[PDB]
Amino acid sequence: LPVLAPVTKDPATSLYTIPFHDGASLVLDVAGPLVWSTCDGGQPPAEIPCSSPTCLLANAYPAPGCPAPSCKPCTAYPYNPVSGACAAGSLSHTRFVANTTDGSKPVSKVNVGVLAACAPSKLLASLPRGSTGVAGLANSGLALPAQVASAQKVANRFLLCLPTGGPGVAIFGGGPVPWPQFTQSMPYTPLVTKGGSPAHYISARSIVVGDTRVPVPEGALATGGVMLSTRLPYVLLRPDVYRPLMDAFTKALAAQARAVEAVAPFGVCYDTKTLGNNLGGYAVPNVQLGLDGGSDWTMTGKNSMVDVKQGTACVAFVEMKGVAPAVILGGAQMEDFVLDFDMEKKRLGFSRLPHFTGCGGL
Repeated sequence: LPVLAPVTKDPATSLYTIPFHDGASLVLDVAGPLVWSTCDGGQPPAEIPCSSPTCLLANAYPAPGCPAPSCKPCTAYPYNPVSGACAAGSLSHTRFVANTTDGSKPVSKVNVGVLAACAPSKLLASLPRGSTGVAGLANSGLALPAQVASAQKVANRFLLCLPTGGPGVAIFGGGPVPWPQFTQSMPYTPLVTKGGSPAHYISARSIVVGDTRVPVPEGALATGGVMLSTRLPYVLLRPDVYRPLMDAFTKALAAQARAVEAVAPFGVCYDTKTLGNNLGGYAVPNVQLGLDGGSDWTMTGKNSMVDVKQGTACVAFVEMKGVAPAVILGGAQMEDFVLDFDMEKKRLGFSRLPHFTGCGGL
């Protein structure tokens, strides 16, 4: 059966973790191609030649800043998605200890055999305390969903219900989408595979603030132009989309709030004493992404505003700087949606939960 693990949002880092084994957790990285962890001293490396199909899967999506040398055992290159650091590690057999589920509730304890790259302790910098590595949930052969699929003979497909607080849900292997009271009419949009990337991309055709379409330059919103990411809590926007979106949002907010000095990395922040509250969180303009398939991904205050410190909340849209997707949706835009990442039907289901519930404790 599919494998269920509870999801915790780390208060200090805002990253999301699942229990892995023995009190240790892994960070969920939906753009990450590998499962990697520190390993006990003397942990045996798996007997995998570098020429092996399995090794090829391990190095199919190279880590930025690391070699991938010439192919005699297999070396993979675990990548910390927060700090950007990488290092060599040997693949090794390990266990993902969780429960099976026939829907949303645990049935039996299960120990799933998976291959993980054994990383050095220094790669844990910037990860949550108690985390020992990363659970890559990208569309790659040695990502966690693909490995559960092979071990349990279930689907290369996973469900996320990321929490704002309390234990959310991750289910690896499909089955009918749970909570039909909320998900019976779940919209779907295609997952777009991009060459050279294992990440999950979808396509937005329009952006709307309140009821007014945000004008963007010609071709700005293109097939596969929206990436999903659990590395940051906020949205990253390419400059052609950033400016018109932020202008529309701040103008609409000013027509309904007192701006304050920006807190890095954010561009626009407000004094929370001057923000109202409605069912969706802070009373700020609704933002809708019109996706392929005709349904909208909606952002309310809980999605578009981040509490950074007492007295200040910042708009969760941050301009990309430096070196490409128009939009990278982050954690707080995924929170309290049931998301069905289906790499077999090549689609993403996205059910926004009603205001009176949420993923935590679901």
